[PDB]
Amino acid sequence: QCRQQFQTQQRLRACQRVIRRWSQGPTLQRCCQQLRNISPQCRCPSLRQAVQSAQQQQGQVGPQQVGHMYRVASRIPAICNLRPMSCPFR
Ligand SMILES: [Cl-]
Ligand SMILES: [Cl-]
Repeated sequence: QCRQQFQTQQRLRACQRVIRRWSQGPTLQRCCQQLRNISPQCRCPSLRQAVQSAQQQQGQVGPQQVGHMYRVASRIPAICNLRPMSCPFR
């Protein structure tokens, strides 16, 4: 279950940091390894959880900035060369 994989791979904490990095405040390689270790069909679910989790170390996050964080997270599979390359986050 994707929820379990997310917890096991360190809550994708390095990806949380990439997501905030590019959301108005070697990490990417650790992010891609954490995410690689999640099964393909669970990567977008788990990046969704990473976005949620990343807002917690963030202060105030307005909804525009939140949407930005999902936009960042949706490019991370493709950046990492991991299927499914993009997440719709519908
Ligand atoms: Cl931002
Ligand atoms: Cl690297």
